[PDB]
Amino acid sequence: MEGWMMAKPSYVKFEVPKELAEKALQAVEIARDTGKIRKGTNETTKAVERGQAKLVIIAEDVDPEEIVAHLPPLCEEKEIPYIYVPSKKELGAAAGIEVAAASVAIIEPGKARDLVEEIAMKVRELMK
Repeated sequence: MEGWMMAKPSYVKFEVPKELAEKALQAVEIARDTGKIRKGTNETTKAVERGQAKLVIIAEDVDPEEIVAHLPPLCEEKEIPYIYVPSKKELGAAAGIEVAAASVAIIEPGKARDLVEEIAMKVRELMK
């Protein structure tokens, strides 16, 4: 019982292809520019709990793990798509802020409508 899970945080439930992680970041930027997003685990969690989130993006380098470890279980409970990206700094950047973001929620994709649906469908495959 070894593998990819050894090198990644325990809150990362699955491997995300590089290009797919790149699409998630682009969707965040597009949504930031033409739709509506929520930044940070606090807001992201609320959006998920309130059923507003269309997609949840979680950085893979957040420490301590408790900061976002509750997101994956909650998203699956609420049937809300979530995907991971390598850097919390980059996620912050995509979200339009100067500091890092542990997680982000896309409420209205705006022009990223189709991209978000693509991401959700692929992640759906992955989680299998």
